[PDB]
Amino acid sequence: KDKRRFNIESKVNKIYQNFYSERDNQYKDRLTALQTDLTSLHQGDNGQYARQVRDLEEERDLELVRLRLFEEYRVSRSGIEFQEDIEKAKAEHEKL
Amino acid sequence: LTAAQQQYIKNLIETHITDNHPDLRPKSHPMDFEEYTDAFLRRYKDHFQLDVPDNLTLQGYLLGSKLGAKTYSYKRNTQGQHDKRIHKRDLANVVRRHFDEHSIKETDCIPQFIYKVKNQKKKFKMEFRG
Amino acid sequence: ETIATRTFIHQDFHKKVTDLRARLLNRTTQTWYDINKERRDMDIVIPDVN
Amino acid sequence: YDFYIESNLRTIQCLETIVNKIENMTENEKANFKLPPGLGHTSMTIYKKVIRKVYDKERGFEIIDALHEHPAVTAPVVLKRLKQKDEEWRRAQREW
Amino acid sequence: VYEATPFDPITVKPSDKRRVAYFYDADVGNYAYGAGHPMKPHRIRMAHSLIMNYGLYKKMEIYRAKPATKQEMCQFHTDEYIDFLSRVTPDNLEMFKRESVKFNVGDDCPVFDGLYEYCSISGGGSMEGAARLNRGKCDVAVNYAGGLHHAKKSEASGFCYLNDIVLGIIELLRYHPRVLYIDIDVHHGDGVEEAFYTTDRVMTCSFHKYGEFFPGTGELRDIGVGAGKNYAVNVPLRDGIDDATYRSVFEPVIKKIMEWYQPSAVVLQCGGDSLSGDRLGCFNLSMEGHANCVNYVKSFGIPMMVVGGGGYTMRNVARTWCFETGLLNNVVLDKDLPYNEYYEYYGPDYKLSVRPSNMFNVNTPEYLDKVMTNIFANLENTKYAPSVQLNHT
Ligand SMILES: [K+]
Ligand SMILES: [K+]
Ligand SMILES: [Zn+2]
Repeated sequence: KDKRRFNIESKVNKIYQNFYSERDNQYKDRLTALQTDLTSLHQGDNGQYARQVRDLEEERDLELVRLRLFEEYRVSRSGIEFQEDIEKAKAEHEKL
Repeated sequence: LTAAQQQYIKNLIETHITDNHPDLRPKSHPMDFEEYTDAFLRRYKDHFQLDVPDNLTLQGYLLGSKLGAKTYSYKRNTQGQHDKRIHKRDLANVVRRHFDEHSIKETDCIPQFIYKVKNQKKKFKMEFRG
Repeated sequence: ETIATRTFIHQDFHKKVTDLRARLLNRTTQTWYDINKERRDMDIVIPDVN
Repeated sequence: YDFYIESNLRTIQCLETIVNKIENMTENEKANFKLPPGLGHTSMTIYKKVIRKVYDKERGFEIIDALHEHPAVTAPVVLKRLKQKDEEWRRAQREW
Repeated sequence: VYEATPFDPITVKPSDKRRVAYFYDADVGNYAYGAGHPMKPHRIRMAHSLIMNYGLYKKMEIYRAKPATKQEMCQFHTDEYIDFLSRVTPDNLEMFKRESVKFNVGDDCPVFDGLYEYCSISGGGSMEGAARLNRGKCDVAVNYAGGLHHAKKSEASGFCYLNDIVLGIIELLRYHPRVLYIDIDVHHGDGVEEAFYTTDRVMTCSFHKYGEFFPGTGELRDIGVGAGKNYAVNVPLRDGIDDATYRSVFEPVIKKIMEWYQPSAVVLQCGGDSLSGDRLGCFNLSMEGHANCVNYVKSFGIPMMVVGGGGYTMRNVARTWCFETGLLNNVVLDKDLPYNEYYEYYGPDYKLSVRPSNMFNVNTPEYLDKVMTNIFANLENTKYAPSVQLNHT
């Protein structure tokens, strides 16, 4: 079954060989990809810098929702305390 | 103390109190694509050039409520736009379907794997689709 | 207290965004120079002995 | 006193955001809701210790389970107990 | 080489202003060592309150820093230690009875719920402060959840479980030749000194109380081994030292270190068990006496990283930390505390003051003269060779 081993080595060597032969036009592709990434990061439209800014925004706003709900609860707490204390003062003054 | 609640509590503590070995951390199935970091999902959808929107992470999905409906995120993700993200389950189902239907036969899956593993440290190598 | 933490939320967002952009710029320009070096290293016909 | 009370007051904040969101969603989204460990925020330890403080050091496990699997049934029910002990404990504290 | 003087009014100099980055994480106060333990993270939270209500947040930038990762912890600690910290809970302690015995765990350093998360917060704040200081963003970087300076590379020691200052200085050293560390706790800063003992790139300087005390180390003759000889300064002191004494000892030591060692990144531990009224320390320092150290270390003008430490009477740490933070912003605060959610804890007159007692000072002009002369002598073998062009530190 060494034929399988020969096939696989031939294919991997084929990949190495193709890359080395095309190695000069498989190197301007890299550099155009890189130059466009650079010029698109400099503007803001980069497909990856525009996909994580939106998560940093999706996580900033849950913050403010939590802040507002918490302030609502805080005010409810203060009101409950104020109401109880006023009731106690008046009622027990009259009892006295 | 009634021969039922006893072993009930016993099972509870025997299942929740362990030595936190990394060998017992619950691992998800490989076919359930919702448990995939949501950057794997975006890279899959972006590589096979599928036609979906991006997903709502988890903060953008709990941001949806009558109070949350007044934040910039809701009003930028729910009005009439094309970038309207969606729930992770939808994108994950699209990805799962394109995974179970598009298919592969070896003789080119393996040699590519070997060339990839043997060149991990290399910056200049064969990009197997890019 | 709620006014102060409002300010804190917005300052933290600004920090994380500017870090994001500087880090992505640095990563791309790293990969460029590594590509350059690995390209020229395929041009050697006779290596060094030691 | 400050420790137990101000540790209750953060689980309150989290469960409050989650209930505000649950009240604005359909029935299939109610049967298709699940929360990761951490319930969607930074910490992964405080809410569990709160839950076994308020409920039981042994049966709080089942509540945390049903809190991860069924957030739509289980956590408008838990939030109404944290709010009860908040007021009880703050009563005792401003007494002493 | 020491003459005692009166203690002068602390006062901010206008020729230098900083860009303070303050690090806080609303989770930290939520952890508790146990029933009666003297260590209470809640005090950090309390200090935050005053910072908010004094209007002090409006001249600095307040950040949550991401928690530190396991492999950032293992830059100084071992794998077995950190793995133990990550796996141990108050519920399964019975299955770690060896490791607890082996890592110094159980009475002075117990295991509570949230130990690993608390450690993550401390370490993260310290390393992010250091990194932001390296990037030329801020000048001062404050992190009061960090400063657990008693922890060993493989052992829990003295209420501390993770040495975040070591990680911070390791990150500061990537871009700096020479880093100074000042430790004005009442205990000896022994974890950091044991960690950087055989090197010359970190100079540790402790001002502690030597006696029948804790930890038991840090003599006047412990000055470094190997190439680190003369790069470890100890100032042992006796009970009762007060503001005038302390200032006259503290200023010339630090000034000679700055002239000779020429460091150009200072870390400052601002522990608070060295205040009058503390429940473990035994000094007699005021709030102005404890803050004049900060003011002096700041009057030099090199990147500072201020951290927390001790302080076991919550009220006094809270007040002195808030006052110090106001001083880093060139602001001398007002003495009447504003109403805040902790408008207790501040009996009996509700002011920004820490009051000294009348207990007796057991330190006299000859013991101190001898100590400071020995130190000034040890501290002249630590300069830079004449041909070594610097960057004006
Ligand atoms: K010290
Ligand atoms: K040293
Ligand atoms: Zn101490």
